[PDB]
Amino acid sequence: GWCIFIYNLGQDADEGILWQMFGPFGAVTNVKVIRDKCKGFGFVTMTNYEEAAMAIASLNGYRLGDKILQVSFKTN
Amino acid sequence: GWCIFIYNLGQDADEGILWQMFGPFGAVTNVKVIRDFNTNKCKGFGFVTMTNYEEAAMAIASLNGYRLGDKILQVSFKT
RNA sequence: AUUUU
Repeated sequence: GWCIFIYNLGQDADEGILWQMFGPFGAVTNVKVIRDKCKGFGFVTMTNYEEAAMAIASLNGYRLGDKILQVSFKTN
Repeated sequence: GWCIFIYNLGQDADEGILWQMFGPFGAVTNVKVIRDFNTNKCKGFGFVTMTNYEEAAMAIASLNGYRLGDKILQVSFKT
């Protein structure tokens, strides 16, 4: 699948929130919030390149709570 | 969208399992595990909502009769 | 535990 990196999750962020945000865009096979409390970021894996691109183009810049998310294809 | 009923979840099932099971089939907008309010245990069933009829049907056909833990899932469109 | 907690 295609790995998506999401920055600016809040300290209380949970996997639930990622599923709820990305699920509506296409097939999602995995989500993970990175923790030490959340470290501020997490990942989602989507099967279909086009749907991943949609989720990314749609959710980058989204205000979650009162923080501005950064969403993009994961880099190495 | 299209509401899917799932029976034979375990007592400690949580939303996470419904996402993992139905997520790979297409757009899922919502999941819900039904619990007994007074024990907080799962009553054995849950609901998932999928946007696209064909993808919901594919999820239903692939998961119905499939094993989760020691149990056989029953998956169908909600009545 | 069979169709909303």
